[PDB]
Amino acid sequence: MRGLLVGRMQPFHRGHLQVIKSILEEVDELIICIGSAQLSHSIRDPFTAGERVMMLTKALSENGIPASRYYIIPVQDIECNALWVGHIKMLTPPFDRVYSGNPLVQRLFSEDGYEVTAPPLFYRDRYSGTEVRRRMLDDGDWRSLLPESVVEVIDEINGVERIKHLA
Ligand SMILES: NC(=O)c1ccc[n+]([C@@H]2O[C@H](COP(=O)([O-])OP(=O)(O)OC[C@H]3O[C@@H](n4cnc5c(N)ncnc54)[C@H](O)[C@@H]3O)[C@@H](O)[C@H]2O)c1
Ligand code: NA
Repeated sequence: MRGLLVGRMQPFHRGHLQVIKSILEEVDELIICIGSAQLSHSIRDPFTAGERVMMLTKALSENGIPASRYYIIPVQDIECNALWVGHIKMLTPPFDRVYSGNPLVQRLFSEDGYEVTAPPLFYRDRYSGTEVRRRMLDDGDWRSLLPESVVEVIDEINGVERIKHLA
């Protein structure tokens, strides 16, 4: 029983972490696709896919979730939304259920015949990439929004300096 979760993870935050843990209570393995893998260095998508692979790896590891329970697969975006479900399928192991709070993702997988679950949002007003990046830019408390392993990654790659320069 394998689930699928798609997210840009810009950057991976505590909301992503909560949702993943609960998904792991109902599936054996979780495929985690890092969407928009071709985008980096913009205010909306600051981090490369590879930096995001590291954030994920360190966070899940820090929280003791064994690697054999999930897959991390970067997925570039494509021009045709009508082909995107097939694009994900092509790049991943087979899966039984899809988890997403994104309307487009929900609708595409639904039209393709998949049951889609929209888990309850964990602290939706603070746990969002938008809020994290807004705090990094305006000097607010972004660190408390992310697992500490992710903050370490962001420090090592000079993420704040990057985003501020870009803005
Ligand atoms: N044609 C295409 O190329 C196409 C079509 C559809 C989607 N996509 C890609 O899908 C990706 C989009 O993922 P996104 O925008 O939803 O990323 P995101 O990182 O903002 O959200 C990831 C998912 O994590 C969960 N989540 C996030 N915050 C949460 C919180 N506080 N509490 C609980 N759960 C929470 C939700 O399931 C959410 O949909 C993008 O890369 C997008 O480009 C591509
Ligand atoms: Na994000």
